[PDB]
Amino acid sequence: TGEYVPSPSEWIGNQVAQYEASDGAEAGEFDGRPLVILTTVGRKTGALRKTPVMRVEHDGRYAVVASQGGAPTHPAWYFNLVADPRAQLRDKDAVLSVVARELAGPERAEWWERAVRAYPTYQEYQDNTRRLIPVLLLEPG
Ligand SMILES: C[C@H](OP(=O)(O)OC[C@@H](O)[C@@H](O)[C@@H](O)Cn1c2nc(=O)[nH]c(=O)c-2cc2ccc(O)cc21)C(=O)N[C@@H](CCC(=O)N[C@@H](CCC(=O)O)C(=O)O)C(=O)O
Repeated sequence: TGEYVPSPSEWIGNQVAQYEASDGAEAGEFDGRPLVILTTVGRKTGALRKTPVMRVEHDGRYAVVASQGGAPTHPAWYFNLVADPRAQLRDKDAVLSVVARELAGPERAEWWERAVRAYPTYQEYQDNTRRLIPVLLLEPG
């Protein structure tokens, strides 16, 4: 409870670790594009959970996209946000307290365009799912 428990994936855990140790100077990009670290509260364990995701930024808001590399199912961090939308978003040296809001309609469309601009592969994922990919807006706390 309130304790960070890393992803069981050694590679993900290791990427979170290097990013935090270096303010994103290490492990700060994937596919040549910037990452941020999302911290959520585990809805079952109360553990703090930390997840690298693509950076998608505008006016101090961040959108996070629950694509899980084009996996069929939602990732755990998505359920965590639905249970408690409070999160931390680390972008390099800045650590923001934010609250998540899942997007729909024209607002979603706007951030989806921003997300695909940032990481075109997201469109490939959506094309390959019949389920709408969750896009959550992280707003300043
Ligand atoms: C593997 C799983 O992680 P996850 O939360 O499902 O997240 C899956 C992935 O999205 C996560 O690995 C992302 O970091 C992958 N990922 C991206 N994932 C994305 O979805 N979008 C991205 O843009 C993205 C970019 C990215 C860039 C670099 C990189 O290295 C990884 C990237 C996990 O940690 N499972 C834990 C539990 C985690 C958890 O939060 N448990 C909750 C309960 C959750 C529940 O109720 O089911 C708790 O503790 O209470 C476990 O099995 O022990």
